[PDB]
Amino acid sequence: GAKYKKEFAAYTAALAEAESKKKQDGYLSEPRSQSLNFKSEPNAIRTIDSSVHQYGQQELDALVKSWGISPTNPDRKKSTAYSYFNAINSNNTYAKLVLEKDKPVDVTYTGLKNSSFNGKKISKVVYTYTLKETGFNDGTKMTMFASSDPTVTAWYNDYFTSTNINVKVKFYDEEGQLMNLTGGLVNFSSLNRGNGSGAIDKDAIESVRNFNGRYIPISGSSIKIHENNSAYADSSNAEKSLGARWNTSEWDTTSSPNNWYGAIVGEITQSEISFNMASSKSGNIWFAFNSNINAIGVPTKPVAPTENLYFQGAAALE
Ligand SMILES: [Ca+2]
Repeated sequence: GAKYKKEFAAYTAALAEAESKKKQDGYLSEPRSQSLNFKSEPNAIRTIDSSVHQYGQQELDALVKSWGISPTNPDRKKSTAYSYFNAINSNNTYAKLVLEKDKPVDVTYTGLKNSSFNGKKISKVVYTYTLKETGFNDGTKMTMFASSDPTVTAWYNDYFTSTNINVKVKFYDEEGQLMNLTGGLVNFSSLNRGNGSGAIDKDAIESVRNFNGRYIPISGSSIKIHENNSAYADSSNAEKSLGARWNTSEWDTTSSPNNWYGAIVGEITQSEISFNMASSKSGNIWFAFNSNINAIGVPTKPVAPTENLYFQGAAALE
């Protein structure tokens, strides 16, 4: 009725502004509306199938040490790699995984409370992680950590070499039916370049690769589209001294007004979302997958009638 009419007026007006400000810093280069609400799920229930081994803290500590990634390793790269790993492995809210090359692992989240698409409740989300490559050792194993909250999502390691992990994402309704979230906008944020350890190499790169949807570049952002539908910065977005617009600490948070500077938006185009999380020389890499897009002036799509401790904990660990 009147509420929807008012929402429609405001929504179409916002699209006209987004059109007008297309090229302005922080705005979407092509105007869109947001129909996906997948923002925060601190009460999600995480489960992993028994065919997958969820490692204990000390069990994985010992395993990673057996690979040479140890605080008593004389090699500074290896001992530094351990230090980063140890910080994430010591958090009891993450499921601890050793991914094997080309062996998919599902992480299921049920009991979702706050999430929806186009007015329809999202009850379950399933992530599928598949290690594709890593520069570490024989290239067949790497550690990752799955958050209790599916919008905080994952940390992965590269032990200051490189890692490429494929991710599938599938969303389900209250009746367990697969939902097609085509048109929904997702936040590929915090894609740092030049934010590495100075001892090893400053030019660490975090990226999204092989995205099966369509990127919407944010105007003014360091994140550009590349070959194999990949998104990353071409030079440092970490240090003003190497040409970055802001230093990392001035943009790279979930609440910063400049956080668009290291972000791009993804438009979903399929029921099974697919992308690859890729890093080099970063040690620890937080990859959050959610609808909390960093672009300015994106209205919520109206539906016509017929804060978070897991985020805080991850931010502190950065
Ligand atoms: Ca980051």
